Amino acid sequence: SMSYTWTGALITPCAAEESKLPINPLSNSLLRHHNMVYATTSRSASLRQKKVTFDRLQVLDDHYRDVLKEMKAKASTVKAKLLSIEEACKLTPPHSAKSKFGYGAKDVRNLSSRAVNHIRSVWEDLLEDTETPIDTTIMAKSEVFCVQRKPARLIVFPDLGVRVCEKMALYDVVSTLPQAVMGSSYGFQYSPKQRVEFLVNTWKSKKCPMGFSYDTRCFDSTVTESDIRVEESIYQCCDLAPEARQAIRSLTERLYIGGPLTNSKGQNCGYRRCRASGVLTTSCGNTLTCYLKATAACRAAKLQDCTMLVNGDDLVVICESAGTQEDAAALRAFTEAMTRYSAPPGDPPQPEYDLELITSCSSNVSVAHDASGKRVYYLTRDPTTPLARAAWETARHTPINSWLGNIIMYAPTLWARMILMTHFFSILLAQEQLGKALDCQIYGACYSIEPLDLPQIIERLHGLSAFTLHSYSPGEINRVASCLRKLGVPPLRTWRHRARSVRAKLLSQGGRAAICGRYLFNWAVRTKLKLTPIPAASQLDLSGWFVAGYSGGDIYHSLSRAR
Ligand SMILES: *c1nc2ccccc2cc1Cn1c(C(=O)O)c(-c2ccc[nH]c2=O)c2cc(C)c(F)cc21
Repeated sequence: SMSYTWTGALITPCAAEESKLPINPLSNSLLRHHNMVYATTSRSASLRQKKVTFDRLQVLDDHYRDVLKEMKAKASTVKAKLLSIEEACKLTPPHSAKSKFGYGAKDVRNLSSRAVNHIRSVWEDLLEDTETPIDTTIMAKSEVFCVQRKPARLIVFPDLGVRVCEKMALYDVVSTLPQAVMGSSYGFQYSPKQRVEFLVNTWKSKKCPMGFSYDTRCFDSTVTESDIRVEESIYQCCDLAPEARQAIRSLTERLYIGGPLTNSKGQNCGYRRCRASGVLTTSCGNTLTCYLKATAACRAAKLQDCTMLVNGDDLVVICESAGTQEDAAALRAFTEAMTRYSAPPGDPPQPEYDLELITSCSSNVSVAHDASGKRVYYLTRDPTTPLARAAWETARHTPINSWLGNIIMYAPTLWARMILMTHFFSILLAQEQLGKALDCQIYGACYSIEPLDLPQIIERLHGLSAFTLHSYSPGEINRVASCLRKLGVPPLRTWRHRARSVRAKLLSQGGRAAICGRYLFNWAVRTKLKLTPIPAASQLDLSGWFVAGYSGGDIYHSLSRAR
């Protein structure tokens, strides 16, 4: 069937859309080539619509059926809880899209009578009605990139009342089932340090390793009705409350498999028969579907001793090499099997014999040295998109601060330490906002974090070595330097000067600011301060940070205030 059908009504914006980076002194201090930075808008939605619309042909075989039964046997060990309306309300982000039914995210969080009554009515409707398609809104996503343009991605999501119901029926399932089924292959259970440990150990565990990333083109569009019912068959193996079983059955047929698309103006836009990006099951469903297809395709291809690592549609496989020619042929056999399963490739996969050459989750393993000179592996990435987005977030107030999430996840990197920490600490200190909580996203869930808490967060995530790395790889330094020239970012010497300046000011303030000066900016001085374990690090409640993925799932993981 066709992934989408369209009526001809346009994908519309709900307000004026900004496509150009503003010319602003604070953003200009970070990046001078402002014309290279853009944001996608509804103006390119028709180009995306063409790319995402196609017929799917899917053929399943014994390897697919065998792997599915293995997955269901593991899912059969799970007992999932139904969340109360109150618990599900608390998981709603404060800025989540308002309902069309007279209330918004703040009313949900406050347990307002109108919000709670409506959510209850939506829940009862899921229990009683197993067929009526649930409405969804289709919007063009606003995302920032550097030139060389990408058309906007399309986001599809149901009303706020339905989103709260999805949490009640499935939040516990999507949080616990993926690890029970996929074990060590489930990417979202790892912090960045644990992910690099798993990749390095897996690589080294092979006699003669070969690895590859597999890029599925327009993955959400390749997900078929059959895939979404297979995914439901795995969820149905859980022990579930009867109302949760019915809600999952009703959501599967009424929402997850497909449904009508409405634009921001209320016009009938078309019909979806593939994965919606903005529902609670997208991350878990994509991961399960990708894992299932790839595990079966590994068997079809006769790849030896595979270890996969999956996060949504992002897949990396590390295996035992059978020789150069044999590996090349086996990878072609894998791609053919994936294509039969409706997971055709974007970039054709290539065998890699060096762990550092593999990009998975847009990141690569690199090496630096700690204060003792010992090798430390860590994950890095090309900093172009992080810097372009940091420039946009400096010029405009954005709902999510990607710069803050990038400092958290990429804290050991040369670019996050020299550029991102320096830039934002300089601005926030001048604005007396170092202690002001900001929203960021980790594995798709929203968190409210004070920048002054970064040292203990980084210590917990990455270890104290994240504050002592030096002697970065020539390849990594070259990639950063080239990026700075391309974007017009001041050279590293300028960043060191700015860092020494903000470090002095932070130390002068005492308290949490002085801890930031000591740990975050020790790289900027010769006269190193002593770095000891931070008392706050061991008390941090990081429960729920690296458990599961929630991209598009409308999840907020920070604490709810008592009433
Ligand atoms: C990686 N790749 C993905 C592809 C498709 C769907 C999901 C998915 C998830 C990842 C995991 N991952 C994320 C992320 O956004 O979930 C991040 C990340 C970066 C910056 C801010 N917040 C984040 O969560 C990752 C960082 C690193 C170093 C990873 F190895 C994996 C990450």
